[PDB]
Amino acid sequence: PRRAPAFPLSDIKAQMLFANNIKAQQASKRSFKEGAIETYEGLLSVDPRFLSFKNELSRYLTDHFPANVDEYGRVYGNGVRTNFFGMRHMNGFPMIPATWPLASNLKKRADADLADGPVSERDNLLFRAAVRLMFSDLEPVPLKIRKGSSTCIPYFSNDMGTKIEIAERALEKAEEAGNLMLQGKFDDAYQLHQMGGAYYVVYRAQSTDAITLDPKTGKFVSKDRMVADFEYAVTGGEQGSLFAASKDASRLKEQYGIDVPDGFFCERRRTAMGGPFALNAPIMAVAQPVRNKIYSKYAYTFHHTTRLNKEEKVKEWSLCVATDVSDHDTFWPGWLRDLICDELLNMGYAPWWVKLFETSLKLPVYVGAPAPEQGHTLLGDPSNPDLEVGLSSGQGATDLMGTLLMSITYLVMQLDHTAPHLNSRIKDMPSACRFLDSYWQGHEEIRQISKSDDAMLGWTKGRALVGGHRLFEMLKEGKVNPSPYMKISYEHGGAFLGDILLYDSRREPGSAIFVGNINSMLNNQFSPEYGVQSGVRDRSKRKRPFPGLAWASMKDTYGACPIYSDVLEAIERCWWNAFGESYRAYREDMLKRDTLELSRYVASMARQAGLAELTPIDLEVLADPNKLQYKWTEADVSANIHEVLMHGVSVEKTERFLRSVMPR
RNA sequence: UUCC
Ligand SMILES: [Mn+2]
Repeated sequence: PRRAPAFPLSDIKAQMLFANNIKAQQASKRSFKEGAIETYEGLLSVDPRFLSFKNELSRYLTDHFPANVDEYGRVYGNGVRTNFFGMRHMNGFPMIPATWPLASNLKKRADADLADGPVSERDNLLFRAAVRLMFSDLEPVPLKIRKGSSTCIPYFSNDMGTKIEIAERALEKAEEAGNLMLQGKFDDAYQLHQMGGAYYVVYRAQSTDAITLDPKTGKFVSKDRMVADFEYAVTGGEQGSLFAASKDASRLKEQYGIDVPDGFFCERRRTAMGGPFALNAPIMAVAQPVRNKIYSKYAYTFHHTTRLNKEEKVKEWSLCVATDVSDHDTFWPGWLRDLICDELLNMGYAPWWVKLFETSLKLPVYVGAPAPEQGHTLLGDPSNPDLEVGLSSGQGATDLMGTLLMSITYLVMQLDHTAPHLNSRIKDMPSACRFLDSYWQGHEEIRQISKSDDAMLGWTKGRALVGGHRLFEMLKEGKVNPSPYMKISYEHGGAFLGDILLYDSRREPGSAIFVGNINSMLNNQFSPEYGVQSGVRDRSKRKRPFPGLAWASMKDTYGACPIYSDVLEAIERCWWNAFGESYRAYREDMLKRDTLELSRYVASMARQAGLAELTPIDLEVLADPNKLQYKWTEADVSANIHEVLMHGVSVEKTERFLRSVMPR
């Protein structure tokens, strides 16, 4: 099935991905890098006291608060769903090697027995109906850009003025670029408007990953994470190998003189892709309007904010099934990309824009440094984009693509195994749309709340209910995949967007409640994904702008966890043993300092006004903007706070751009 | 050195 072409950095095709400026050239050549992260100001993730603290705390919490998850994966009791050993990693030091991204996932999908297209006409109509409902009556809005984010290929600029210019120029020339692409002139579109080229692969830390303690040996065991070497990646797995990366941290002593306590490992690394900003801008200009529509009109299934917001919906259900999707981005099907583009064309979307969109989901990928002495290789030929990597994380609409795929996948699963009586309602496009429109508003006996690969499927009283229980049972048995599209299972310890669904003795949705995940509090406070970047003067540009603020939203976010008090007390006690200081006081000081620093960034904030006007969401986002990438959306954040993190392109320019893209 |  054809190996993907690959080119070394020295090749003109790779050289053309990096502009003649220092940042771009440095990004092209960056070698493998690792080191302790500055967990908080003046504290390294490998500080001996900190590791001693994590050692004591993880053992104590695991011992005293064993997971409470029943045979159907519902959590109850203490609200704990697994041991607390995930904190045992040397943050900043990755597993070796990281994976080479798969150039084609067609074989991966076929081998997993997943379909290479909609299986029935019903399904084809539902996927297309999703497109019609999602992309139809959009309202223009300013294109918002994350401060400090890189434009990646080819400029690698982090300057907001430059990013605004690139974005406006891109909206002005998107049409011309898309038409060149329609003509097969990809190099021309790339050379003239920087729309094309490749995604830039950056490996990110998943700071906590499963670790177990072998009762027999008393030794800890880290979860094996399988990685593909270059041969496997360019042949879609036909050749080369898939093997377990090494999370062994012993090497750190040998290599860096760092003491490694027993049971501490290197971090799981995941591939992330930064998109060529000039190509992403015209896509983002449409994506935001789409999010605004689905979060308003279809808020029921798509707009998720608080634990109570989720709770009110699930309470009305007779059955709630917490699903899990295996490796969603890598399994994402290219045929859905093509189905979507086709339907947008049928709807009247500008062909040149659809071509830009199609091309962003077929782009080559430049691999930086998966390990020492490896990398700096372009996979795929930019002159004719034809990769099938699945869903690229830096594509301007990745959340929407995952949501569209999965929402319909779950609905089909409900139709197939529980509601055949609803099939007659889906006869053509008009009826598919009316049915989906009703289903997405929570008006049918089968329902769902979802976001990309996380979801909870519900059944109210009715004919589908009995089928709902059979499906749940099938998932429990876990021998047969309920979907022809993705690998679906039930989540062990059902949760939705960070909140655990805590059931009581009845094990029914009506008497269940959503509570924060105490383990995530621990992940966030003691295993951040990034250091504090104390040398980046502009805090709004940091991955963690105001870490101290999270202390002020902690109670609101995690207060409902059954063992909240116990954990804060165990932390205080262990921190005392390790540092001879009070953790609470340490955090109160950090809270105070960051609160004062925040006023410097918020114009509508007195030169020392407190956090009075800010919401718990505002605070969590200021401490971790990444939660805006997977948990919340712009509309969930106070306006004066959103401005701290983002800057926008004029509404006049995006308005004129959208007008040329949309049908009506 | 990415994407609500
Ligand atoms: Mn879940």
